Amino acid sequence: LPEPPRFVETQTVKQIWTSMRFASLTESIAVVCGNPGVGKTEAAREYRRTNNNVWMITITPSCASVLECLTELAFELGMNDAPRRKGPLSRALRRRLEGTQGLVIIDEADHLGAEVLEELRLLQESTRIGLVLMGNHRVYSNMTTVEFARLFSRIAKRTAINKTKKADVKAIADAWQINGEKELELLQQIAQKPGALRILNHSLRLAAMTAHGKGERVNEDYLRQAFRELDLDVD
Amino acid sequence: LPEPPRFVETQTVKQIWTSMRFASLTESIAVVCGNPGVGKTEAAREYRRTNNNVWMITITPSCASVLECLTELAFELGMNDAPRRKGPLSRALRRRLEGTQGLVIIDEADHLGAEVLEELRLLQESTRIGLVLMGNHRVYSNMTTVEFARLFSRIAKRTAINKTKKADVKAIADAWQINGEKELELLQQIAQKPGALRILNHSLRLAAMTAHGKGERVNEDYLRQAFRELDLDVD
Amino acid sequence: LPEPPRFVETQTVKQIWTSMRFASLTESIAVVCGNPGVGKTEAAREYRRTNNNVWMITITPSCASVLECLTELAFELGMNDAPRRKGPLSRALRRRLEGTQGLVIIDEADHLGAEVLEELRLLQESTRIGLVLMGNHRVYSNMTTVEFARLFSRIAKRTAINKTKKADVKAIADAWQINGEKELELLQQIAQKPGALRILNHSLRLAAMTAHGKGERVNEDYLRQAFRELDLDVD
Amino acid sequence: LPEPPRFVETQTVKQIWTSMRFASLTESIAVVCGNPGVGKTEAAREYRRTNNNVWMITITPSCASVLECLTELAFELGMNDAPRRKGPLSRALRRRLEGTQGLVIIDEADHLGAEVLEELRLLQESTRIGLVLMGNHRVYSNMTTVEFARLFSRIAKRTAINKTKKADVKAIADAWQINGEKELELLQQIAQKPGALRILNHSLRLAAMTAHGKGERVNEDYLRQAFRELDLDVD
Ligand SMILES: Nc1ncnc2c1ncn2[C@@H]1O[C@H](COP(=O)(O)OP(=O)(O)O)[C@@H](O)[C@H]1O
Ligand SMILES: Nc1ncnc2c1ncn2[C@@H]1O[C@H](COP(=O)(O)OP(=O)(O)O)[C@@H](O)[C@H]1O
Ligand SMILES: Nc1ncnc2c1ncn2[C@@H]1O[C@H](COP(=O)(O)OP(=O)(O)O)[C@@H](O)[C@H]1O
Ligand SMILES: Nc1ncnc2c1ncn2[C@@H]1O[C@H](COP(=O)(O)OP(=O)(O)O)[C@@H](O)[C@H]1O
Repeated sequence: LPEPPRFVETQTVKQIWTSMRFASLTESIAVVCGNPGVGKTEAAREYRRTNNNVWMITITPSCASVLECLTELAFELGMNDAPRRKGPLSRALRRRLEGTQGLVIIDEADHLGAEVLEELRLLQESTRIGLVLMGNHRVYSNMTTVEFARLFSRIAKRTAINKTKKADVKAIADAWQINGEKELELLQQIAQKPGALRILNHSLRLAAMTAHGKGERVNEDYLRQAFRELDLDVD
Repeated sequence: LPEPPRFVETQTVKQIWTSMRFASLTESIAVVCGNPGVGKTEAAREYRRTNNNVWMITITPSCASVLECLTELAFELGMNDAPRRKGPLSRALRRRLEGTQGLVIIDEADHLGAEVLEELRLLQESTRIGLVLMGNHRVYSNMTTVEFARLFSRIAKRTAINKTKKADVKAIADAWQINGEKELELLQQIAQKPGALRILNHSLRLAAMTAHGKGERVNEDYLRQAFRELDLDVD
Repeated sequence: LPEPPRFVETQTVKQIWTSMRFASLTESIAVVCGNPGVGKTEAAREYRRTNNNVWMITITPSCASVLECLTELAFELGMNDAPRRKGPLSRALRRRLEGTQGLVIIDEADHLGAEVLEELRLLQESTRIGLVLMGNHRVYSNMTTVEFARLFSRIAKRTAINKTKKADVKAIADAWQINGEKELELLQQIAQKPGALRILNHSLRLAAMTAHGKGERVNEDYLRQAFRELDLDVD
Repeated sequence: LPEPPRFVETQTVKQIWTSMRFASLTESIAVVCGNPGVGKTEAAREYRRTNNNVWMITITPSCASVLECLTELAFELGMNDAPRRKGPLSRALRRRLEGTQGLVIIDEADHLGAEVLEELRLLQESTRIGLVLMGNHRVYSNMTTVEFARLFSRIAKRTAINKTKKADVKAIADAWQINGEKELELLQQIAQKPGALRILNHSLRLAAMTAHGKGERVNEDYLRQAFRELDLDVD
């Protein structure tokens, strides 16, 4: 019956905003390597939504080249007049973004070739801007160890988040107006299982839509009805 | 002599609308795997008919590629200016649908290659929208098990409907104004045989057109005259 | 200090030999679909080792065609003079194997195209012999449903083994001369975890080589020392 | 404990031998159209095994052409010196088989093109021999209706067998030494379900191998244990 919150600031969100603003204002490269289902994509989307001079793209294996990634960057910077070449595209990206004190955000940096990430680091080094990587722990694990070693000298900042926190899901429950202590422990048990923010928000929206359709309050019984579903331990 | 109902809300329809709104507002992927003749196509059509920011396509083996599916999507989103390439088409689809909080509905997801469904999940993950699959039980059975395993982490919701319910055909009979208890049992016997909604609506419209042509009421005799046809147990 | 047994007859081995001799003497097709680590490969190898007029090949994705599979068959039947064509190869395979009352054994039948398995079933139907498939549960799950439906009429026999039995690991412990009841329960706990025969034989040979290097008897402590290794619950 | 019979003469076998010898000595074309699992393949194999001047091939969709079928015929007639052309191959087949008063047997004649079956009927008409077709009821159903109409004038004989008989399974039970009346009725119930000879011989060999492994007689309980398997009514 109250509003379902689309987002809440957490301890992990306040950490990743600190590292984000650090990589931007420092104008240096930071890696966010950690297991997904923790919210780094939506946190970076929230940062780009709140703050200007911030740019965030995604990288697919269908867009794993240098040219496709720079085309994504040209679409993100607001330039539909991107040349199909690699050279003058790169120099136009260098022209547009110089002096902006901007921030480039890279999601799924584990799908990168060495030439692609090398062109991105030489780009940001020739632009005096900040670069932020996302993905699993393989993003850092592809570097330990000699081809990204100068990049390992440029990579100074990383905040690695494997699993969530107690105050993390506590602030989430505060956003969703949850005060049951057994409910708190059950949400922590949800946070124990992987895909934590995903499975958590699934269970929360199931319980919320159930409590609105039945006209009631989300209780621990609606949490058991939601979390008992989704077939997580089914092989 | 009264109006033949084109649609009725059922328990299965109320379940699949719940899962549909869940996959949309959750902005995550849900699978509807189950044997056909249960009404999932017309229920999704009804949901798109009642609700805005909702998009539903179909997938044929003649349109089983990435490019044909994205062309279907571009036709569904109202963009006749779709480029024939795969790249700028995908980025235009990403531009148009971002911020819309929309819902993509996929019918017959059993005909999918791994690259096609991978491009769709990377699309919706780069669009912050909801994706709904339809088809038989092979849609989930193609995943159990490693190539869609990260998608099995994204696939959290599924409502599997094999056969219908008693209150299902009861609400259908209430839409068709049927109060015979033997008529109720005979409609349940229709629901026992597969292609349940198809064979059921066939028998209902035969009995209705028969009762209008003879100027009478649909009785159990018109139900036997309709259901005795269609040659279901003929080899 | 006694001899480590390379093989023991089990209840599952006696079942799969029954189904094997049934598919051979019946001269019809039988499917063995079940999760691996149960010993179906070594049981079929043991059957071919003990019995004549028995042939067993493997199928890789590198040999997933009709021609490569029939080349494997020609190598298995003892014919190095196999033509590189598909036709006269198939007719020579039909000539050599007719009247032999033989048995063809197929391992990893989940990697099959429809043309390959169709050529194998038309081969064995034109040879009056038995065909045995192996693999996971996807071997049968690729048929439920119309292209292998006549093959589903030819497939009459299947013995599906998901997990092991109590008398299974009891006979294994009897082969390895184990009489501890807590040791029996711990071997059953090994059998609970998947890759059951693989992980079991790994733990047994670790404990046996440890007891021979230390000059002792395999105890429950050597079982904990072996089974505590292998890093099964490590992510 | 007695010998499992590989074959028994039935009423259907005595009928199909009558039609077989009729098509041969008449030197004319006969069609055997009927649902499989009735034993027409093994009956024709038995006829070729007992009788000389008898030839039986199979036809696959991989060998659906004229040339592949005549190559099968040249392999069946004992001529490995078959030319790869269509002409001199056909004339050598006409030379070898003239004056022999032979019999050509065709299995799965439903996979035939019109040119293939036309070349076979012009072959046998230019050889003064007999031609026998096998397959489902579609073999005759592809002719009703003008392109095989002169062949419908040459096709004078057909014996269509859809399902088995009481004396059929009675003679089978006499071959398998079965004297239980409830056992007789249960074997008739096996004969009711399609794939009759296939499912029947499967159940018989399961009960026989079970009675030999347990050292007992095949009873009605072994028939229930065999026939209760095979998962026939499982979807
Ligand atoms: N503050 C928040 N409150 C609730 N859910 C959140 C929050 N931030 C992120 N999420 C969740 O995170 C999920 C996606 O992030 P995630 O999958 O962890 O990204 P990645 O795959 O890049 O690690 C979304 O389903 C969203 O519900
Ligand atoms: N509420 C309803 N009342 C009556 N019939 C329905 C209803 N919803 C769906 N149907 C029937 O469902 C049929 C088509 O759905 P279906 O074939 O089950 O889709 P799919 O093939 O994707 O499973 C239509 O013939 C329609 O008559
Ligand atoms: N009788 C037996 N005693 C001990 N181990 C066995 C026996 N039969 C099979 N195995 C084990 O089975 C393993 C391989 O079989 P498996 O991997 O299950 O085949 P598949 O992969 O085809 O299922 C081997 O490691 C072997 O040790
Ligand atoms: N006299 C017989 N006694 C027992 N079984 C028989 C006999 N004749 C044929 N069969 C059975 O018929 C089966 C194959 O024939 P079938 O499949 O009917 O041929 P088609 O597929 O061409 O119709 C075999 O499994 C064999 O066991």
